[PDB]
This record gives sequence, structure tokens and C-alpha cells, in this order.
Amino acid sequence: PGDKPPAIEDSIHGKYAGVLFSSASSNKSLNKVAEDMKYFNQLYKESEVFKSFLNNVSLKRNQQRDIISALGKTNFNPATNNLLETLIENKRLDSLPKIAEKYMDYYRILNKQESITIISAQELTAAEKQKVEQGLKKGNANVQFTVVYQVDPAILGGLQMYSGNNFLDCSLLSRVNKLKTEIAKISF
Amino acid sequence: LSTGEASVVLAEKIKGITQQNDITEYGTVISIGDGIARVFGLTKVQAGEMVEFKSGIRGMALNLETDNVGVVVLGND
Repeated sequence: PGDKPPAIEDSIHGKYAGVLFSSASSNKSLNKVAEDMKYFNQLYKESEVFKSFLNNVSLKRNQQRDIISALGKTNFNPATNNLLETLIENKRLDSLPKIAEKYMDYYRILNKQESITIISAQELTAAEKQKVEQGLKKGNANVQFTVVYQVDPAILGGLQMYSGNNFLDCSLLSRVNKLKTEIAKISF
Repeated sequence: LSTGEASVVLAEKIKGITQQNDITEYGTVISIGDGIARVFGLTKVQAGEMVEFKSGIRGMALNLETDNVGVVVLGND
């Protein structure tokens, strides 16, 4: 997709993840590295020793290299192996988790599927929810999506949709405030 | 690959390095200078605690950071 990550950032983990995304997407593969990075994230939180190993800084470079090999020398894309070697050489191994997370983020941005959250005061009847799906479809009409619901507002009879990074307010509470403000400014 | 590779990593770690004593009570000096030492993995230590290095010289744990411990040495660096 133009060998260009979604975003460019100067942070340590951001810099490495962008290079990995570019390099990976360059040769052929991104999904393979995604599983590798996803595996590291799950392991970083599930295995206590692995977390202590990464954070450990008194460890020598050769020692870090041997332990990584013991983990696994295969089932990791060559880019991932080269990335680990570079991190060991640059003493950046401690930041390996963040990189992983960050990478998946970018990957999840490339994912077309998105989750839409609707906020309404009144409980949404199943029949009403089906109508809402029809409206969201007709609005997009070209992308499949998963819907989520949430009802604990102060607004009433209003719908507010959150879609990843966009917010659309159809709440009646907004209408109430707007009218009370404009009526005040009549300047009769 | 497998998730149970923790034991593999644990076994490799215990052998390859003749180190890793009881980290909860011991630590390693990351750096020393300007009358300050950056100890590592001296967990369970208390602020103001008195630590002792190999040579016997002592120090007090002033700053307790996430990754390291800032200890002021009560003697010549």
C-alpha cells in the first residue's frame, strides 16, 4: 500500500515500528509479523520471567542473544529476527513490547472492520435496533461494521454514535440547549 | 512455537548466566558517577534504607524508580 505506515512518529517505539511496518510490507508480508508481534505481547503479560528478562538491563548482549534463540529461532519472520538483533545491539530491547503493541495498532487501522458505539438514554428495543442498523448501513452502505450499545446518559431520546475517531451528536439534549440559548439572544 | 516456552527461557537463563541471585534483596550497579549509583533490581528496598556494596562501602537508597534505584554512596566513588 505504498510501503508507508499509517502515521509517522519520532518516538523510540514509533520509529522502530514504522521501519518494521515499511520493511515488512515491502518484501511481501505484514500478517506474518503481526502474529509474531501479537505472540510477544501475550507472552510479555502471561510469562513473568519473560517480562523480567526484557526489563532486565544488567544482562549482557551475548546473554540476551542466547536466551532469545532458546525461545525460538523459527516461526518468526526474518524481519522479526533482524529486529531483535538490532534491539540487542542498540540496548533497546526493553522497549520491544511497546513496539509490538504499536505495530498491531497500525495493523488494526488497516483493518476495514470498525466498531460503532451508540449512546441513548432509553433502552433500545430490538426492533428499534434493527432500524438503527438500517440507518447506519444506508449512511455507510459500503463497509461492514459491528455495533455496540451503551445506555447511561443524562441526555434523553437522543442518539450519539462513536465510530473509531468520529462523533455525531443527534441528541435532543443538544436541541434543548441550542434553543434556550438562541431564545436568550433574540435581542427584542 | 509454544506459550509454555517460559520454562525453556527459564532453564536457559539459569544456566547461561552465573548470576541472578535473590533479586528481591540483591541488585547490580548499572552505573556509578558524580556521587550517585544507578542500582538495578534492588526490589523490596525502602526509601532511606542502607545498602552495602561488594567492597563493604555503604549507601542509602534515595530515589526509588521503576527500572532502577538511585543510591548515594557514603564514601569515595
